[PDB]
Amino acid sequence: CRLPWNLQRIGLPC
Amino acid sequence: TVFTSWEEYLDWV
Amino acid sequence: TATFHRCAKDPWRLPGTYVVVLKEETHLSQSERTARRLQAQAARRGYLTKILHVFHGLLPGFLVKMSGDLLELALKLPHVDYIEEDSSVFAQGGSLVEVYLLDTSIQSDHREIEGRVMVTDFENVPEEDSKCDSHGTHLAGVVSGRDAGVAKGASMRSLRVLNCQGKGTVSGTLIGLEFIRKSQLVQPVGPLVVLLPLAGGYSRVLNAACQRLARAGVVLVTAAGNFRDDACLYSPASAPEVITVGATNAQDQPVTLGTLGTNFGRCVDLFAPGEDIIGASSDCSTCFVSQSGTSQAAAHVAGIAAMMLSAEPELTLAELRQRLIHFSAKDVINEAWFPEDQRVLTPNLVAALPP
Ligand SMILES: [Ca+2]
Repeated sequence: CRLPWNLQRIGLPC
Repeated sequence: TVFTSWEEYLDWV
Repeated sequence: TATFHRCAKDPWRLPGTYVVVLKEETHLSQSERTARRLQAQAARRGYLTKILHVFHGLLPGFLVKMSGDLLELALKLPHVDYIEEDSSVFAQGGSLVEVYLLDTSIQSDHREIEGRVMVTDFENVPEEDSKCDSHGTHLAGVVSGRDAGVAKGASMRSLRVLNCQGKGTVSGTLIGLEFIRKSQLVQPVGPLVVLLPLAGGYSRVLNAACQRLARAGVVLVTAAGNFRDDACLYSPASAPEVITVGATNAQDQPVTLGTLGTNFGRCVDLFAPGEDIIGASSDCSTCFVSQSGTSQAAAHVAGIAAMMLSAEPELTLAELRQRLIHFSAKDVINEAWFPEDQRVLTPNLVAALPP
């Protein structure tokens, strides 16, 4: 699970 | 910085 | 009585080109007769006029390249509501929803957005005074990209309204928004999310068009602007029935872009990630780059709104806006970055998908 900060912040599942 | 692949970006960040 | 309007930001003005806006229920034949009346009365006074385009779909009107000396006379024509002088604009799940991108040229063969984006034949850019496709590719990447995309399953339709220097016109965007409306009437589809990652000075006509398109059931998402100013002084950001997006960084702080940064005020609806946004780089087919601005912020909201509408297609524009607000992270942004009086007016909301 290496998700970019922006995708993490908006709540996208990795 | 421009990364030629998605994997390149992942080793950097 | 008819009124004349021109961009308050003097460098952004484009004299000699005018948008003649007519009264709401004016027919195409009436508009065409009015442009010919203007051409005949001008020639009678020894003036050379060229009708560049006649608007129909959103606003009854026409575009005319002529001398200002004719404005007092043009204001006397029948059906005329107002006349606006052309000005410059600058670059700043989801399956059953189509995303329209009014921006620069895009690199559709990029391994991130290959298949997802349909490059329309539409092109309306002012002349310049890889890097030419740079802006549009990244935003197409943020919206639906294979690896770094928000709404991976969403399909896009791209329109060119910004040149290699990332510059467009009010009229260019007007013709663009009119084209979307016509495409929808000719071949209707489902929910539509129109992204406008551009901004100029407050424009009566650009706002009026954004209001008609919104009233027609189309979702319009725009950038707040990168001028560290009140978003109500910029168009399309100031158009009330639109989703105006400001940018924030990883540390829940508004984005600073040199001496400037994100816009604010009562016109901004919410904020979204805008500093260090990884996406498609037009340099090579597999290339990635980190960009910033209220464009990247709007692109996240365009992705969220696509996913939300794909899941609930019957939603009204007012209902979707409530969903965007309801699911947003509340009271996280450092109010102390904005001017003292703007704090109470600026909504402390950061866009987020439902859990
Ligand atoms: Ca609004």
